[PDB]
This record gives sequence, structure tokens and C-alpha cells, in this order.
Amino acid sequence: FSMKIGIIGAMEEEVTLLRDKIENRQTISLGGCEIYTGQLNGTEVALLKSGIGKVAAALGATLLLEHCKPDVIINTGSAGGLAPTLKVGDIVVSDEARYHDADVTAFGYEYGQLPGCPAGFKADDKLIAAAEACIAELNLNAVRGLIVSGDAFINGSVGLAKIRHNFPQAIAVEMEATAIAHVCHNFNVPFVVVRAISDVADQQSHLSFDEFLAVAAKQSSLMVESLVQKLAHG
Amino acid sequence: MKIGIIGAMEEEVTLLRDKIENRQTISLGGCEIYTGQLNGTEVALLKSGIGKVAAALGATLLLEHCKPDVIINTGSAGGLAPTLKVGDIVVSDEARYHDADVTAFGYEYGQLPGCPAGFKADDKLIAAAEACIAELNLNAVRGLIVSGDAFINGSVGLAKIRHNFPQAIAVEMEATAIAHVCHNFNVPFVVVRAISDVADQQSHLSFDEFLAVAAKQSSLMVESLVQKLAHG
Ligand SMILES: CSC[C@H]1CN(Cc2c[nH]c3c(N)ncnc23)C[C@@H]1O
Ligand SMILES: CSC[C@H]1CN(Cc2c[nH]c3c(N)ncnc23)C[C@@H]1O
Ligand SMILES: [Cl-]
Ligand SMILES: [Cl-]
Repeated sequence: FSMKIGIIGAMEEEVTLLRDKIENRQTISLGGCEIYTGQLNGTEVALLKSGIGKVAAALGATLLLEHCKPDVIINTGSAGGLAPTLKVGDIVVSDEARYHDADVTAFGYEYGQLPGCPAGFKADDKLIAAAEACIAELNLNAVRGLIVSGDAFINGSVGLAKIRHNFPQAIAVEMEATAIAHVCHNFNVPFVVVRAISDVADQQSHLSFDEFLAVAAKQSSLMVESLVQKLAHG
Repeated sequence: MKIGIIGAMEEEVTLLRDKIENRQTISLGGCEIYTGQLNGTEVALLKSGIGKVAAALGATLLLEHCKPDVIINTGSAGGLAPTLKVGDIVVSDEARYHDADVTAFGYEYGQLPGCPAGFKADDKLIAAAEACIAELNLNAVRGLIVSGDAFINGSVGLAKIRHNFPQAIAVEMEATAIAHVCHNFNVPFVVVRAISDVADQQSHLSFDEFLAVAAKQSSLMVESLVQKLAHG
């Protein structure tokens, strides 16, 4: 009864379902971002609409942390599925997050690692465990593992081949998760990424995205709602 | 008048940090900000760390906690324009991400949805920089500076930059993130960096050899620019 859960989403479509469920909602406009405060079935939350990309996600995560001091962070939204058993609508939960477009290897850093940061950012065990409890309880098809972020919308070709080569075990790719993990790391705040598949990052990922962003938003939102409740009570 | 200054590496901010009098340090989100006076002018100096996200986070804290009137981005850089040599100054007319690609949805290459394709540096800040450049007899080039989360080392990475931005005069890893955050807060910015390498296949070796030289040239220019902006 004294916990505040932070939730971050990039697009309007990705946060609108959660925003509409907030009781006593109030809006905070700042730094070009929007923060919606209130409760989700009695649980205090702070929902940030960040905008697309690493910097927008970083700027917004920083404002959310400074301004609302949430206890944990949940990143929601869509994603391009990379694991083989994933289908549109399926859930992906992060074990860890890495930049697939960072390269300071000329200096001896691991591919994807930036100087002064760990090669990858690890998601919180408890948060990950609660997300799986919800996946079991809702009987959804989900996959857990490494999620990679970059500032490009992956649409087949070499973009996708480069990723599969450098991160063979990556299960999904998107554009804000790792930026958020990075900010949470520097502020020492627990985070987890729980997104849903809207495409498979191949040559038609853009068309698939147009057709299924809605189901990914809906499925991701349902998961966030369940996770907020499980973290609040049990 | 309060002038904000951002540097990624400690080596890029150490000379400036040393000249700040009435100095105080704030430690937030893994970053450090040093407040005080640089030769009589109020400044807020931030050491952000390397790359876009680090720079974004740090810029956000600087603007939130110190509310500077303008922002100056200092440090080293990979030279792209043909007349640049190690030590030379580069001034941003504008900043663009060389590694952002959402063209599948119709945005310009380098453009992220919700942002202009490129961020324009402030004219007054640019003029003042140019006057310091002249007064000090420095060799400099003005124009487009491209940012990415990769250290450029010739080969394919350099070729891709040349393809998308044939007129980019230099490449680095924080400037456009700083520009993007300044944009969201309506703060003017300008980038004043010095060349440590020419982003070719031997850029690692050159950076190792000339980072200090680039740090000193850029710091000296920032120092002159601060004085000119506050005391004409
Ligand atoms: C309008 S640009 C898209 C928004 C969706 N977020 C996720 C995403 C789904 N499929 C992806 C893919 N194939 N490549 C990269 N990212 C994604 C990232 C961006 O905010
Ligand atoms: C240890 S990574 C490097 C620091 C230097 N800053 C500039 C820079 C100089 N030469 C560059 C090049 N060839 N490619 C990209 N960036 C740069 C960016 C990063 O903070
Ligand atoms: Cl992997
Ligand atoms: Cl160009």
C-alpha cells in the first residue's frame, strides 16, 4: 500500500489502454513527454509516454525517475519477434537488455557495450518471476530472454542478419528497452520489459506492424495490468 | 547568465573543472555536475559518460537541476571534412543521428519520429565561436556534425556515414543526443569540439595519441567562448 509502479511506453497507441484504466488520473507535461499519475485498481502508478527511440526513451525515463521516484519500472509496448516459436500477440519478457547498435570494439569493449556500462543490463529477478506467474495464470504463449534495442526499425535484409549474427540468442528487437534499462541502472532502479509481438522484423515487418500493433498493445497492456496487481498483492 | 557545458569523458572536462572557482559538485544518476565561475562567468559543467543515452540522461539532469541559459558541447571528434587535422576545431551548424533509421515509415534517414530530421545550433552561439576562432588564429570548419553509438574506424561504418551524409564535417557519439534534449526544452546549443582522429582505419591509434591534444584545444575554445558570451 506504499509502492509506486512506473510504467513506460513509447507511442500513444502503446499506452492509451493503460492510461484509460487509471483512477484519479492527472497529467504532467514536461520535457516534451507526458506522465499520467493515479492508481491502477488501487495501486499508485506513474505512466510515461516517451516517444520513439533511445534518446527520447532516456530523456523520459530520467524525468520519470527524478519527478516521480517510482519503485520499479515496467516497459511495455510492441516488439519484433526473433525467437522461432513466437507469433504475433505473444509475450516477451526480458532477462536482460543490450544495444544491438553500439560498437566501441575498436577499444576492446564487447559488441553492444558502451564504455562505463556493463555489457548488458539485467532485469530484476522478482519482477521477472511475477511476470511469469501472470503468463501462467493467463495461459499466454511467452518467451523469456535477451531483448536488443537500436535506433532503427528492423525490416529484414542485413539489418536483421546483423542482429541474428551478433546476438544469436536474442528473442526480440525494439527501440527503447535498453535505453530505459541503462537509465534505471544508473539510478539503481529495478526494471523489467514485458512487450508483445507485432511483427517478426522481416521484409513485411512494416505491414505486419500496421495490422497488428493493436493486438500487441492489447496483449502487452493486459500483462502489465496483471503484473501491477501481482506486485501489489499476490 | 548561466552557461552549461557538457563533456562525455573525464579527460574532456578535467581542464575546465580545474578552472572553476566557487566550485561545488553534484552527484546524480551516475553523472557529475560542477557549478561555479569560469573566469568570472557562472557555469554548470557536466561529465556525462559516453554515447547517446548517457548524454541524454546527463543533459536532462543538467537542465532540470541547473537551468542553464544555453548549452555548449565540448570534447574530441573524428574529422570528416578534407581540411581538418588533429587539433583543429569543428563547430556545429547542425546535428543529426547517423545511425537512426525509421525510413520504412517514411521518415528521413537519421530522423526519429517526433523530431526534426536535424537539430540546428544557435546562430549567436555560432557567431561568438567563430569570433574566438578568428581572435585565436585557429583553423576550424563549420557545418554538420553526425552522432551515433559507434566509434568510427574506416571500412563499412565510415562508408555508410559518407553515403548518408556526404557533407558531414565530423562524427562523434553525444552531440545529437544533447541537441535533441535541448530541443525538447527549447534551450539553445552549439557544439565546439576538436579533432582527435579522422575516423579512418587507424582512428583508434590516433585517438589514443591525440585525445589530450583535442581535449585541450576544445577546452581552450570553450573558455574563450564563455568569456565572449558574457563580457562581449
Ligand atoms: C514507428 S517505429 C516503431 C515503434 C515500435 N517499437 C517496437 C517495434 C516493433 N517492431 C519493431 C521492429 N521490427 N524493429 C524495431 N522496433 C520495433 C519501436 C518503435 O517505438
Ligand atoms: C572511447 S569511444 C570515444 C569518445 C570520443 N568522442 C569522440 C570521437 C572521436 N573520434 C571518434 C570516432 N572516430 N568515432 C566516433 N566518435 C569519435 C565520442 C566517444 O565519447
Ligand atoms: Cl545472444
Ligand atoms: Cl550531408
